[PDB]
Formats: sequence, C-alpha cells, structure tokens
Amino acid sequence: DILKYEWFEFILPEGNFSATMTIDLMNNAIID
Amino acid sequence: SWTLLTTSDVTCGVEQVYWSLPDMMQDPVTFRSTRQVSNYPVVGAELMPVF
Repeated sequence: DILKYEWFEFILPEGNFSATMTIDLMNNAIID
Repeated sequence: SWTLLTTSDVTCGVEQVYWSLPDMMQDPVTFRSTRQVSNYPVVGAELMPVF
C-alpha cells in the first residue's frame, strides 16, 4: 500500500466558547 | 461585509451619566449659565452602574 499526505488549513465558526467546546470544534473540522 | 458578530450583552448596552451642581461649582469652560434642566453645566461623569 502507498499512502499520500497533504497540508490543509482548517476554519472554525465564530463565537464565544468554553475550552472543551472549542476542542470539539477542532476535531469536527478534521472529520469534515 | 457590513455586520459584525459580538458577544451577547444582557444589559443591552449601558451608557454614561452626568452630575450637575449649579449652585455650588463654577461652570466648566465653554458651558453657558442657564436655568433649563436639560442644559445644566456638567461637573462629573461615570458609567450608569449596571453590570
């Protein structure tokens, strides 16, 4: 198997969030 | 392009208040002497105390 990787820039939506809620949004960006 | 997202402000935005003591203090510079309540000279300012 040959594996390919690439760099991307990820964007979160704006708002006033707690630290735990912010970490959920970063994981959600990766999955999308 | 013409609106901005901000944190919710439950007080709906507080502004300042002005103090007047027309029979005790001299009028500060450029204020006119008068007896109309809505135009008394202003001797101090601060925020309306709601948080």
